[PDB]
Amino acid sequence: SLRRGIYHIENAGVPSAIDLKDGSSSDGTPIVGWQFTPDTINWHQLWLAEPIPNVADTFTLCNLFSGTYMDLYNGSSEAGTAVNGWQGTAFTTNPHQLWTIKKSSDGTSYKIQNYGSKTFVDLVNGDSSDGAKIAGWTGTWDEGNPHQKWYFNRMSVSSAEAQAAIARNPHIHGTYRGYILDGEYLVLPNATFTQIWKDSGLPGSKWREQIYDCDDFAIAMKAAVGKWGADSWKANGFAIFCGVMLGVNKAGDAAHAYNFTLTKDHADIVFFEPQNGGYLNDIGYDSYMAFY
Amino acid sequence: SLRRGIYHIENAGVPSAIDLKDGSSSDGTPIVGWQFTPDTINWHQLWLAEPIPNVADTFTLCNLFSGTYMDLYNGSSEAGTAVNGWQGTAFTTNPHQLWTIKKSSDGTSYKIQNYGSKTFVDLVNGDSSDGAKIAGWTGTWDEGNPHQKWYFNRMSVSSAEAQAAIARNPHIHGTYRGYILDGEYLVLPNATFTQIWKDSGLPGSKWREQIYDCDDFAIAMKAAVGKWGADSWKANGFAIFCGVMLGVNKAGDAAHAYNFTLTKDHADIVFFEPQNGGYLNDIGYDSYMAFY
Ligand SMILES: C[C@@H]1O[C@@H](O[C@@H]2[C@@H](O[C@H]3O[C@H](CO)[C@H](O)[C@H](O)[C@H]3O)[C@@H](O)[C@@H](CO)O[C@@H]2O)[C@@H](O)[C@H](O)[C@@H]1O
Ligand SMILES: C[C@@H]1O[C@@H](O[C@@H]2[C@@H](O[C@H]3O[C@H](CO)[C@H](O)[C@H](O)[C@H]3O)[C@@H](O)[C@@H](CO)O[C@@H]2O)[C@@H](O)[C@H](O)[C@@H]1O
Ligand SMILES: C[C@@H]1O[C@@H](O[C@@H]2[C@@H](O[C@H]3O[C@H](CO)[C@H](O)[C@H](O)[C@H]3O)[C@@H](O)[C@@H](CO)O[C@H]2O)[C@@H](O)[C@H](O)[C@@H]1O
Ligand SMILES: C[C@@H]1O[C@@H](O[C@@H]2[C@@H](O[C@H]3O[C@H](CO)[C@H](O)[C@H](O)[C@H]3O)[C@@H](O)[C@@H](CO)O[C@H]2O)[C@@H](O)[C@H](O)[C@@H]1O
Ligand SMILES: C[C@@H]1O[C@@H](O[C@@H]2[C@@H](O[C@H]3O[C@H](CO)[C@H](O)[C@H](O)[C@H]3O)[C@@H](O)[C@@H](CO)O[C@H]2O)[C@@H](O)[C@H](O)[C@@H]1O
Ligand SMILES: C[C@@H]1O[C@@H](O[C@@H]2[C@@H](O[C@H]3O[C@H](CO)[C@H](O)[C@H](O)[C@H]3O)[C@@H](O)[C@@H](CO)O[C@H]2O)[C@@H](O)[C@H](O)[C@@H]1O
Ligand SMILES: [Ca+2]
Ligand SMILES: [Ca+2]
Ligand SMILES: [Ca+2]
Ligand SMILES: [Ca+2]
Ligand code: NA
Ligand code: NA
Ligand SMILES: [Zn+2]
Ligand SMILES: [Zn+2]
Ligand SMILES: [Zn+2]
Ligand SMILES: [Zn+2]
Ligand SMILES: [Zn+2]
Ligand SMILES: [Zn+2]
Ligand SMILES: [Zn+2]
Ligand SMILES: [Zn+2]
Ligand SMILES: [Zn+2]
Ligand SMILES: [Zn+2]
Repeated sequence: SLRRGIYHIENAGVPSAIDLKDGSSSDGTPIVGWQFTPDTINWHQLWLAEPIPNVADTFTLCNLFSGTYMDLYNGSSEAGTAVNGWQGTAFTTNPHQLWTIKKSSDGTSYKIQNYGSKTFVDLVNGDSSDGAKIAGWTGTWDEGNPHQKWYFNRMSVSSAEAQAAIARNPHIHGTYRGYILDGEYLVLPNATFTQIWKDSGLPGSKWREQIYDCDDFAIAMKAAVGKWGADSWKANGFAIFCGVMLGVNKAGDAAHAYNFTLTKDHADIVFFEPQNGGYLNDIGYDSYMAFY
Repeated sequence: SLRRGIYHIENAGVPSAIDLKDGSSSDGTPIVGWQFTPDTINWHQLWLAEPIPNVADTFTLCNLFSGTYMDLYNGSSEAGTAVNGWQGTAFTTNPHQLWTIKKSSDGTSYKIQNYGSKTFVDLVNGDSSDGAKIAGWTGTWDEGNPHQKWYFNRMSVSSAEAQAAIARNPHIHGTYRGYILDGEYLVLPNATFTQIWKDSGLPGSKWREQIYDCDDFAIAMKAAVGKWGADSWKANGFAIFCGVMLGVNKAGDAAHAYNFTLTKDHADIVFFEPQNGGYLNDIGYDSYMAFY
């Protein structure tokens, strides 16, 4: 089963991702194929898959930027029916906006079937051009046709996944406690994480004993990523990943506050030093507390 | 013994506090008597008393706003010698800037004696006028003379005092852990705490599921008080008091993030709701975590 989370949805045939054109909130905004840059935020190309209760393998897909939903126009079963952004809700009963998403015959990519029409999301003609039509189209669950096959490239972690990544780290103190704030987090590329650090003005902040020392940098960095999340995205029902940790050194006579993010592969954490913007596999402290 | 911390220093004879005139960082800025408003920040009238090691009952007094030090001009023992703000350091050996501070004969107020001159800080003529001279003056440790007697009205708590105030609260969960970030905190009047909440723009923030929900409000409020502290005060070696808590309800099926401050008398905590700016003795959750 596809898990609740944020996905970059990439065609199995050509390197085109599902793109809400200009990220418009306008009803009837075309959803198209568009080229993408890896290890960035692809601003118009992120989709929040919300599972529907009591309806197997079926979801809403909410554009993270627009807060509008993938919508089969008038729910038509006609081949070539437009797939657009449209206003909706996370648990709608509008079958225009309900998508059964299951593994293709290749066992890695998925097919996206409209719950109402039973037609499939199709990159018409396998066109790799920026702005290529995406439509609802006849097809089957089993066929190889790559026009209708999509890699769901997972951009988020559950809190349980974030907890596993921390637990895998060697720099966790024996007294560690971890405090979970949210359920599902968008993992940032380091490029973006760094940019939010710059845009916060933390690079200009001077260390001052107690009045602006390591706890103040680490908590400011988390607030800045919180603020960036609300101000950047119109969808709800997720957070941005940015941890705070308190750590103790080896001698056990010095504590230090810092941040942490997650690796590309979501498997491990990386320490961030909000006083200089360094990423470290070893920040010279072992964490006895985290909140994220 | 006077404890390390921040004091509003008020004359025992008349309601004049020790005031660095216009809060100037200029060397030779006059220190004067000036009327004050209770339960505000008295911006020019707060002094950080730093104890000197191996020198009994002797301190630097750093103006919290200017970051400059109370200084007996040329360390003269002549009656009427000017007491000014001057550049210095927290553990100077400059005896112009070193002050032996011990209880008066009334056992509540203190006398302030220059370590070098052995003359006392004196509100000349007990003049209650705004801008009245304060000078180094002959006198004794035992005499009643209220010109040379000063209430040290304590505005800060140790981390140990903040810990005692939390532990006295009935709304602490059995699983509570508390994480201490700093050593000495300026306690804010609710008026100021509220104003920092307004100036943050949190009153305009909408609750949004995960993306800006209670953890985001509470952490934003703490960052805003951190920022206000650094941006407002030129002294170092203290923090501003603003706690985060995570709490669980009575049913044990709902968690909520919020802030907490301290009472006037420093003895108890009060819960703050950063989504509406309410102060509450009972926020309907019991804290299982705090950092402050
Ligand atoms: C290259 C082409 O692939 C298949 O064609 C696709 C179309 O496939 C889908 O629709 C057709 C009917 O037109 C049929 O229902 C099929 O089962 C289904 O997968 C469709 O993807 C369009 C739009 O992108 O492009 C191609 O026409 C196949 O039917 C053709 O024989 C041929 O191999
Ligand atoms: C009202 C006045 O109080 C005492 O006088 C103070 C001064 O007191 C201090 O200085 C005097 C010498 O001038 C003396 O050394 C005394 O022990 C010491 O406390 C001083 O505070 C000035 C400046 O504010 O005001 C008064 O003159 C006392 O000596 C007087 O007899 C008289 O009772
Ligand atoms: C917000 C906007 O993002 C970029 O433009 C998008 C564009 O982005 C994708 O395609 C570009 C090349 O056109 C790159 O491969 C990016 O990595 C992709 O994310 C598309 O989403 C189109 C169609 O909706 O909209 C554009 O606004 C970027 O080029 C802009 O500078 C800007 O940051
Ligand atoms: C059968 C039809 O279903 C709904 O209309 C859809 C429409 O639905 C969404 O957008 C409208 C506003 O246009 C409302 O906000 C709905 O709540 C949304 O779910 C879209 O799906 C478009 C494009 O496919 O098709 C319409 O038919 C409903 O609003 C109508 O009243 C009607 O019952
Ligand atoms: C920063 C400044 O603070 C206030 O003015 C100070 C003044 O403040 C004290 O005296 C006033 C009345 O003059 C009130 O009692 C305040 O409660 C006191 O804190 C003094 O510190 C003088 C001498 O250095 O400087 C003034 O700037 C306030 O009146 C101003 O509006 C302003 O906020
Ligand atoms: C004996 C004298 O002590 C110092 O000068 C003081 C002066 O000290 C402070 O300010 C100066 C700059 O004027 C330096 O930063 C010192 O480090 C500070 O401690 C003030 O206390 C004034 C006013 O009472 O008196 C001067 O005599 C020292 O700097 C001199 O060299 C000299 O040794
Ligand atoms: Ca939350
Ligand atoms: Ca601090
Ligand atoms: Ca600290
Ligand atoms: Ca949140
Ligand atoms: Na389901
Ligand atoms: Na001492
Ligand atoms: Zn319909
Ligand atoms: Zn093709
Ligand atoms: Zn380690
Ligand atoms: Zn540190
Ligand atoms: Zn190491
Ligand atoms: Zn001297
Ligand atoms: Zn008098
Ligand atoms: Zn309770
Ligand atoms: Zn809440
Ligand atoms: Zn209650």
